[PDB]
Amino acid sequence: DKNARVIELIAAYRNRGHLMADIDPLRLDNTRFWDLDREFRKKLRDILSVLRDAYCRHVGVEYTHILEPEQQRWIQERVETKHDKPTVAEQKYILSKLNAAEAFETFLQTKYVGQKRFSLEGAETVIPMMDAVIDQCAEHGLDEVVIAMPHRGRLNVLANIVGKPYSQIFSEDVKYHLGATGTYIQMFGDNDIEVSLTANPSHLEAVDPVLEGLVRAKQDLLDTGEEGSDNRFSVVPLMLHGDAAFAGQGVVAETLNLALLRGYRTGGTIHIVVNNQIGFTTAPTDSRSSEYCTDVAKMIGAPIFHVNGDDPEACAWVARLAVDFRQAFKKDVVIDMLCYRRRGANEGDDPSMTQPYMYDVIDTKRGSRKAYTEALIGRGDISMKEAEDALRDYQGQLERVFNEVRELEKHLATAVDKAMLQRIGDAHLALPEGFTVHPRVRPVLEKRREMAYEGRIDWAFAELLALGSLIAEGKLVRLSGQDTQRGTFTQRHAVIVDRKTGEEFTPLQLLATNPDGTPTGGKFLVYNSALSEFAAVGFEYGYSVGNPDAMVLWEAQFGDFVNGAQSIIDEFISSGEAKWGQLSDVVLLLPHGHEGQGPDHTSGRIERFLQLWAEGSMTIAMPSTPANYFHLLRRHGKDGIQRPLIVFTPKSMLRNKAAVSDIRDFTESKFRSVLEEPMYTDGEGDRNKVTRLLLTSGKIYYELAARKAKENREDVAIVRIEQLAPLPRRRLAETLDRYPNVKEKFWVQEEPANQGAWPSFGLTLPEILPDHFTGLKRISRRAMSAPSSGSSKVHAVEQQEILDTAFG
Amino acid sequence: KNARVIELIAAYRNRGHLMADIDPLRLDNTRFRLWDLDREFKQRKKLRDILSVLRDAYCRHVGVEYTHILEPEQQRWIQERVETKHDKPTVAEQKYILSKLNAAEAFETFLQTKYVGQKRFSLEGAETVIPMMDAVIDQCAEHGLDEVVIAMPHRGRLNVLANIVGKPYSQIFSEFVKYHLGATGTYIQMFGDNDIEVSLTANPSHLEAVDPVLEGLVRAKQDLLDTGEEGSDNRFSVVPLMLHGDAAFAGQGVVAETLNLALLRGYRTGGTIHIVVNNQIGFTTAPTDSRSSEYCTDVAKMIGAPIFHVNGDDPEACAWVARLAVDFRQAFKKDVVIDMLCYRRRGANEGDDPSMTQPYMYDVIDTKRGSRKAYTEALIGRGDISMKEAEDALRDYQGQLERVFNEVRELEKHLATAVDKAMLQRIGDAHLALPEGFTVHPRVRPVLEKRREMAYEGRIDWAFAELLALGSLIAEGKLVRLSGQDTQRGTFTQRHAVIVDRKTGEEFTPLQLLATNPDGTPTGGKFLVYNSALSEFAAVGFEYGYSVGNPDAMVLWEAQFGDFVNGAQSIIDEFISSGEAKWGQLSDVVLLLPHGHEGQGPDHTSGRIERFLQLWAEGSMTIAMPSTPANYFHLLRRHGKDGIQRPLIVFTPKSMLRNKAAVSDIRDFTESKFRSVLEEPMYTDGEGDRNKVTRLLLTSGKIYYELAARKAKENREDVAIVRIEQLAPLPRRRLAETLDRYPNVKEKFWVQEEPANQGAWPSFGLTLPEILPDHFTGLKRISRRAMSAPSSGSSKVHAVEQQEILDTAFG
Ligand SMILES: Cc1ncc(C[n+]2csc(CCOP(=O)(O)OP(=O)(O)O)c2C)c(N)n1
Ligand SMILES: Cc1ncc(C[n+]2csc(CCOP(=O)(O)OP(=O)(O)O)c2C)c(N)n1
Ligand SMILES: [Ca+2]
Ligand SMILES: [Ca+2]
Ligand SMILES: [Mg+2]
Ligand SMILES: [Mg+2]
Repeated sequence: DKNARVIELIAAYRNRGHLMADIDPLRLDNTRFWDLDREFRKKLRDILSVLRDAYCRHVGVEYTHILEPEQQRWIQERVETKHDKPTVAEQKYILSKLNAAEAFETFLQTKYVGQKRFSLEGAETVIPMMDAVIDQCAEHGLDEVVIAMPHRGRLNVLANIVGKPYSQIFSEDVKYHLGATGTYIQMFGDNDIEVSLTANPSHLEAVDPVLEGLVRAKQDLLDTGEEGSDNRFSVVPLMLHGDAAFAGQGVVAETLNLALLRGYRTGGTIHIVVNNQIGFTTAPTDSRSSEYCTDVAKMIGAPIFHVNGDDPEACAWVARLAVDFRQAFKKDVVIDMLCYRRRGANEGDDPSMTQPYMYDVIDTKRGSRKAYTEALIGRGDISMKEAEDALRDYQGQLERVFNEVRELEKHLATAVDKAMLQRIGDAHLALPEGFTVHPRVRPVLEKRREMAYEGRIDWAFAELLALGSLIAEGKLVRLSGQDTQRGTFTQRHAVIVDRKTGEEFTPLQLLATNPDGTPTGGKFLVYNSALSEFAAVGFEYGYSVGNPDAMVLWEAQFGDFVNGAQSIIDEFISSGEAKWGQLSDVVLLLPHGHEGQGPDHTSGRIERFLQLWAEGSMTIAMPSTPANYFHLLRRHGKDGIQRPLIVFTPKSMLRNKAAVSDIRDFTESKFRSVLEEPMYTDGEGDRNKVTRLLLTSGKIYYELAARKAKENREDVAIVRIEQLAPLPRRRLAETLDRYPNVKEKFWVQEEPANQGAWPSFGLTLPEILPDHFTGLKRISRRAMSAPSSGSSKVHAVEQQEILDTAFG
Repeated sequence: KNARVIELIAAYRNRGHLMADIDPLRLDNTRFRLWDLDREFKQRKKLRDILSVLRDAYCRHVGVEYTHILEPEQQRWIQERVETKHDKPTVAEQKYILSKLNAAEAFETFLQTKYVGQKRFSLEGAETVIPMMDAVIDQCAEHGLDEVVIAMPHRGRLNVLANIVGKPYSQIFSEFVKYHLGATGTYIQMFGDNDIEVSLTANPSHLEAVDPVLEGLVRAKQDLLDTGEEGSDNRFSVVPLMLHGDAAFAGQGVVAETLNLALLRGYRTGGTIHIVVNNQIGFTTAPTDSRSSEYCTDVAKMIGAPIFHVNGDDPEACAWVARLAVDFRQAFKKDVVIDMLCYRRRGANEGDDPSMTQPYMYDVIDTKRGSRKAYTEALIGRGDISMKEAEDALRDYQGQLERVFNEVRELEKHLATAVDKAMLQRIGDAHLALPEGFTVHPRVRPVLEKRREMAYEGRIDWAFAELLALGSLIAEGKLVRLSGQDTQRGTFTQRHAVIVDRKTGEEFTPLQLLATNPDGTPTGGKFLVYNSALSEFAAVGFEYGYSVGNPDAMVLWEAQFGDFVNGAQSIIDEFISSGEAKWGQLSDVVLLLPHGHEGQGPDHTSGRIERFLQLWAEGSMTIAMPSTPANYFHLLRRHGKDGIQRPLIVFTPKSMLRNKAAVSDIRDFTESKFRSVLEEPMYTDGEGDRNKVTRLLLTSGKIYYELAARKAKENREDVAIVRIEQLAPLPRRRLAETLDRYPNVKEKFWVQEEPANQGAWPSFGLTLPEILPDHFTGLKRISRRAMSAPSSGSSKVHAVEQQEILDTAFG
């Protein structure tokens, strides 16, 4: 019975010991806190001492929620063993990092006005902790550590972690958002590792999936990780957070949900939460519905270590333990560093206005550096002369940054050959030995061989011809989104599944090998994404940043769901180049079109992307033909320019028999930003008979062309704007001049009056081309608060009303 | 040996769910792949009996997850109810469950046969969600609760309408949007004498976005019923029943954000009952590509919610877990998650052969008999029903299938906002009417005193004007709900709606004193002010839902900076701006978006006026950027008293809060009304001559003060500055009447701080020359140049650009 009380007691400490650990350096919560010499083979006093030291000191360990027994066993074996005391050299090294952090903070708060919001005072221990992460990654012989973080302590991280000189850091608010790169050299090791920091907006947590994509991109380049020869995942994501942001931002859960996915895994992220137990003026009880700000990470069974920021030794030990766990199980580790925010939220803030108790406690708190220096003499680890030299190291570090900053102040063809089209065509039939194709998929493969040799190439095959030819030319092609392998409209079939074994076959991957048998250097990476927009779009944006030579495409189920990724569109994709000098070549594929499927299956919001656009930020397009889409993708991947491309892609037009292209359009043409009717360019049509000109974009062209053909209207011409942004001013002016007898011009669109290209075109076209578009009138749906009507019947009436008005 | 028993007990309680027979498809083969049994162990029970209890409780058709819960009493409550030998259900209860499976399959057969293009909405393989939901609602009625509000995606929605909400087929199939509309009904107990209201909220196609909307809605109903957090009783008598899909629950961030609200004082609803229809597929995507955890529900561990994984082919276990979930919610006022393991009989889209992408799963599904047929056959095998009883169950199925076919066949064969001085003075005095022994922080004491001074002597600033508007509404009996990030104090240390005791930390809400009339009687009003969690998506969704749940409430959500509201885009796009036109669902929610170019960067400058103006259509939203405190006071009072349910978008100030020119007089609150268009006081009250004006500057917001200062400095009598206070709907008549008073105007300019592709110019530059061609033909723009970001990252560039605007305007 007494031996059973010991077993229950062991479980109690392992399971719930963290609830009694002395982790809070402020001690704000008061309520928080025989057979002893008999052997059970160790004495009961020694088993309890091991359990109190492991689970109830300055580290709160949460690991019994992990479903993997080997992971639980790994943690308790390393957590319960009696650890060797750190060497005086390691203790002095930790202290020097705390001297540099505090010196940098004192300088930053004294020299400049308006920097209290960015202060790391009360949280300087994050610097020796981050240093231990990076030194441990270098010890494992890893290649790079990429950091993502908020503004708090950023300039401190650049100096004391990234190793950027003060002349670069204080040269000429944007410094808090820019990316950086450096080299970390081991102090007591002979290894080095690249350390980089990614750019981010003020939007807390939005960079989380961006970092993951950047890291995965770098991993695939180094041939490490998921799409690599080795399982080292030699590029480590180090992600910093705030306690209020980590608990309340949905992107955190979405990014955690990507951690073990074949398309998004980076072999585990090291998470550091700077838990200062405050969110601006908000208390944790108003910021989260759980004990810990880190409880979201339990979602993927990640071990969590709550650690007292006033103990830099435990902080550095947990950092190294986190790296080793990540290396052993290729899974996320979360370090909850409990600490405090010495200063207020904004400038001129008296934080005792909203938190009087916390700030009366903080006013009695001596610094982490002073506390650690005093604890070293108390423990007899350092002498008085050594403590004096440490104070002189702090003073010299304080003088150095003041002195250095003082000195700084005083101072292309996209056409492919027939053989290329035929090769991609044949690849759809070059099935592995014994592969069983599903009977409904077999005619698609055969039709693609027929299309490649005989023409009448549809949208779905043209996309694969564009990507296939890029892979054949040595390019890495990454394509992903919801159900992207098959296609939402059962049109892609980039991955085909064996009817009998379930084995996947990727026909385009055969073009990664030249006809002679040698590799091209190209690769096709095609994945079904998780049911996320924010994290998935963020990941793909980050991927194009991490590998600028990659063709990176993200596909929306319907364009209507990309508003769930608005923060990435607004904060990264559309503005990152102008704000940070950070470039991305990410493609967003947005299925768009009025077909009567409702307000959430109709629009990718063209008007919003056109509004976000400014000269040289993005390319926005709605191609009407498969070949033009093929040339758009090939130009985007080969132009040597890093700029996002936004494409409004079809749904019903995928299977429209008029929306097919000839071999000559792929082999002897280029992307055409403005398209005329084939009857004028190739046929016997007379442009001089035209008195009414209809300017349009997308699938409605086919309907307008069908009505023109039906009524035999020689007086009407339909001109297509294929590239919406930048406006193809030169081509649009020279095209329209070919119709001299035009007396009226109309912009025709399916979208309501306040949506589509009209709100920007109606204003821009008469300004950019006043001799051509003065008196431009609109034919569209009436302005609506939704992208369309909920009724198929209303849709059909409205669609006919547009065609009747155009030919009225 | 006794220690091996204790470790074994923990193993079953902690990990037993990994070996439970929960998957009705049995897709994972590897899942399932000494003498001491008769010896008694310490209560003293035999090892064989300890293990039989464990296997039955943790390894049968219910996988229980609860040892992650930090509360020992909650862990004790679950194991005491799960580890006891349960009474076998009565033949009447078993027949009742079967009639609910009969009802559900008849509806599915009818819907798939009668109409084309309904396979994507099919519940076939998941029919057991109906007897499960029925058991939730019957259990809530058993507790004597007032309402169950459901939020769900499209799968099984019409079925839910018919057999849960109880809507007649004539209403469900009328002129066959029905998959998105709200509904309300009454549930009457079969074997009880209670009744309960059952409602279903409207929702977009955007999976999981309705999740915080439901919470808001339910909280509002709870506050009306004086139950829960803001009530006399802790019954939380309005239960949220939230339905989900396995792929959407694991991948949508809003799920975590809505779970994070579960125990917050400003957002708690007393626990939600979550039902996940886990058909182990997401369109064509396998769970291993949809999530990084063993279960789709693993996000719910974040708040320490018990999780029950249950085999959907066992409707008895499904109904038992539903009632256990309601009892847990009632006992601990926390979330319960039911992971109903099932399958998707048909494909994703119409004409989909799901064996194309999932051949194995669908070869298994092709051998699966229905949940109804499986339950009828198991009851025969268990001797619970006779052959005649099974035949009568087949007759009941045929009868319900005929009934819906027959009923659908028959269906086919057919204002002043001005307050008195005393009202301003009362709100002013309330800031000094401190509780006995309350200690005011020294920096907060002059704010309270200035508000008493402002109320009596004038020079009223923006922050006090807002509190005067909300204070007077509370005094008139209105419920006022105000929230957002650091909203109690205000991001710009300007509000102080809640003041904190310097010595005890106790909160004091001065405006709450206005809920009591001077005689001592209640007004019926209340001030509910909260600091939100660091969420935009969930918080905006919550406030939208709150205004839907209580249309007579003044509901305001405040952004830290307007620049962060894009994190709530799905709510703006799918509910606020479009809910009325799409579902006939109305909301009077106010969004306060701090906006203005001050050099604080591209994430501290714009609430994106151009995006809200683009979303706008006649009668959907009111969009405003007031320039004076009194005009903001009248905007809020008109919004709350106009008797119209329409969202209001307000672009609020940052530096203009403390601008001494941006102050108002008592008479502006006492003898005025909201002005959509504002002229310069020199023309309305001064000795200015409107006839001297040849150049007219049309503008909105804080830049007015800079333009007015430049005019006063250069003594420019030839320039007038007209303000558009209400951006949407355009104040066409007031704008036309005002411009008509300046007859010698030869040039007109729209002046704005925002880049040319942003602000009000993209819509105004197009609309104004069309709506008023005699006034705005030849309208020119003065603004920042078009940008890919809301502004520059440099304060220096900002300052040069701002001066360039003022120099151009007076050049
Ligand atoms: C997405 C987003 N929402 C709101 C803000 C505004 N904001 C800036 S600091 C802050 C509180 C930060 O809390 P926390 O995460 O605990 O970090 P800390 O400042 O304490 O290090 C907020 C809400 C923001 N920058 N981003
Ligand atoms: C937010 C959002 N993103 C994408 C979609 C498109 N979509 C429709 S159904 C589906 C897969 C649904 O998976 P699941 O949650 O498991 O539900 P199920 O259809 O299996 O019941 C998706 C991605 C959507 N409706 N909402
Ligand atoms: Ca490019
Ligand atoms: Ca109203
Ligand atoms: Mg914090
Ligand atoms: Mg599913």
